[PDB]
Amino acid sequence: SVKIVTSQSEFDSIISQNELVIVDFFAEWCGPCKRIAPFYEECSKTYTKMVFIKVDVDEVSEVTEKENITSMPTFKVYKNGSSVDTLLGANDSALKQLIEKYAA
Repeated sequence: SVKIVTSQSEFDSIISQNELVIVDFFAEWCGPCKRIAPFYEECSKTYTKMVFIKVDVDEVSEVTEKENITSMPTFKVYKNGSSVDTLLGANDSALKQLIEKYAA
């Protein structure tokens, strides 16, 4: 069950209240989020060791600046409340290896 956080501190909170956290920084006017969600769902039930959340850039622009988000869609995994890895382009297979690497 991918988690959607609508707060800036709540976003950062999720990052710090867990060892490893994976977030899909995305936009609502994009299609990949919808196309990447189906695979993301599978990843969420096996990779449950890793916490999955969703943070939009429009609701909390401050979040974008906090993580220096330049490209999109971007998938980043956070360790000890810090950025640990980045994945460009919402790809089921690409995230598969990225999510599997730290989560699997």
